[PDB]
Amino acid sequence: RTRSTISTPNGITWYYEQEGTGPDIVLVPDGLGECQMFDSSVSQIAAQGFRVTTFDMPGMSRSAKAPAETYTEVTAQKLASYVISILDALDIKHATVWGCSSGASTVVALLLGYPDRIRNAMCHELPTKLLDHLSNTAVLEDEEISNILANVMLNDVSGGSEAWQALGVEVHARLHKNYPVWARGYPRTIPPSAPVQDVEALRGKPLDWTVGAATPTESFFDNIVTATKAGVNIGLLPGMHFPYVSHPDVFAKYVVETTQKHLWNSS
Amino acid sequence: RTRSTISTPNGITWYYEQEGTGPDIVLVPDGLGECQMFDSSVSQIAAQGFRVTTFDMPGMSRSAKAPAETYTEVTAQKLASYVISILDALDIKHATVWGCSSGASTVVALLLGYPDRIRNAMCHELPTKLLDHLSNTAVLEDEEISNILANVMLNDVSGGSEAWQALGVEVHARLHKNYPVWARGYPRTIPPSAPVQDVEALRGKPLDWTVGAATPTESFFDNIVTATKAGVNIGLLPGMHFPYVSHPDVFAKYVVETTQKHLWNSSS
Ligand SMILES: C[C@H](O)CCCC(=O)CCC/C=C/c1cc(O)cc(O)c1
Ligand SMILES: C[C@H](O)CCCC(=O)CCC/C=C/c1cc(O)cc(O)c1
Ligand SMILES: [K+]
Ligand SMILES: [K+]
Repeated sequence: RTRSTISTPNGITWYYEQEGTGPDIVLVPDGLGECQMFDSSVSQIAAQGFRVTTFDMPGMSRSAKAPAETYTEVTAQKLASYVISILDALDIKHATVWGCSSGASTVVALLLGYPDRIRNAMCHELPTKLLDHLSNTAVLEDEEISNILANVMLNDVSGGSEAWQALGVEVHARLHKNYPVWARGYPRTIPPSAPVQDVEALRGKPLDWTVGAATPTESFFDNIVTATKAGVNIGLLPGMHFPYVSHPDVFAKYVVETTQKHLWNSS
Repeated sequence: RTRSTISTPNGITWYYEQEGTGPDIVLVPDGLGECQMFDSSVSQIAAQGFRVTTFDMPGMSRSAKAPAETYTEVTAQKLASYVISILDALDIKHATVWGCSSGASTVVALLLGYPDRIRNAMCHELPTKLLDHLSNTAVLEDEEISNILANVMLNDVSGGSEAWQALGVEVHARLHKNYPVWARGYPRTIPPSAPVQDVEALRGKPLDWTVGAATPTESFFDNIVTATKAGVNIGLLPGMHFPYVSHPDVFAKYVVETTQKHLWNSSS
């Protein structure tokens, strides 16, 4: 595993990790922007003959050396531009991409906006609705935001509290600092930027969409409807909002099999 | 509120309830076949200018006096034929219908099989998949089945433990007896009979489909996909499998508004 940094001319110094050789698979974090959540799966995926790349997102965790623009008023289109910048820097010309949440919005924006660069995209639980209870955290003090959201992650949406806690004290210390950054920059601007307003733009595209099997139906009901309308492959992964944490082996298998399917089709 | 019994020539003695005057709305129970679950909503719906009818299902609760065929090897099509028989007996010629679970399969079968009789159908959480863990209860002892399924209903699918328990001792005592009947009669044969395999048959039909907002996505994922493919209205109610228990006021409003929508469209 390569663990290093790279600077892009939009002012971001990225923390990234890379393992393996072969076709590129890129794992984009959820809004919390913490790529240690992929640690187990990166090795499993790479071992199947892929070069796997992941990174902390701008302003989050180890990628905190970034201009304010990159972690405030954040949109799917901004995030897509940033991911393209690090792919450019790492000379990754053509990639399979995974993303959950704001990461899901990001990878659909990547597929639509940069089609030459993207072999196929896997999106999981893509937020398309403003949620006032999340947006309202943006005006609270840092410590209260961190306490509220850490509890939401642990008890409401992790999909496996034991696995969530087992990320470890170091990860949760980074997450502690990320929660206010995410709260201020993401929930008010990410959902209206969802690149799924044009259903016909999705039709025929190499997109595989998932929702957590244990997620309450109302949370991403709209994903299932939109995917079905567009004829896009839609299915379930075990757990909820973080399958790469709750069920890393199932997650890795899904990423490998889906990438293999598209390598067969493209040939 | 009328609370009475009526016998149909297929050998079923039904317990039924009826309240109100106006266009007919019929509330078909879920698999447990217990119509006291509709009690609050029946009055709320009737008060908006409807005649509301409901009943215990054959072999269940107060409708237990029925031939074995009516509660064994049960299918949506069998249940639809039984519901038509009591509607005939009550001189209900044209009705809006609601049903959840096996009741959902039943009302879709009613809409497709007896279109002249059905104004519109509301289906909630329609089972299309065999679940071995439910099917396997059928070989256990009666008391074992009742204990297991009472717990499943409360903790897994009620959508509201306080409201579920508040149904009270009389209701739960009836459910206790129904669980083995349901277990032996329903889970092995109801899901294959689901009348939603032919998507094009659903298209354009006066059908409104719901799933519980709190229900785990995997449970009725297939409903959302199927409804969307058929262009059928699909949405959510609060709670899980029993919105008429967990959220009776929201349930009643949904039934009233949906029926009103179709009464408007029908005149158009
Ligand atoms: C891990 C995730 O990316 C960030 C933590 C928030 C969370 O998990 C809540 C459940 C999923 C909601 C995502 C979401 C919801 C919104 O309304 C706006 C938005 O920008 C993202
Ligand atoms: C209230 C319900 O009608 C009867 C109790 C079972 C239950 O609630 C479990 C959750 C919903 C499943 C319905 C279902 C599932 C099957 O595999 C087969 C079947 O015939 C019905
Ligand atoms: K696993
Ligand atoms: K209510």
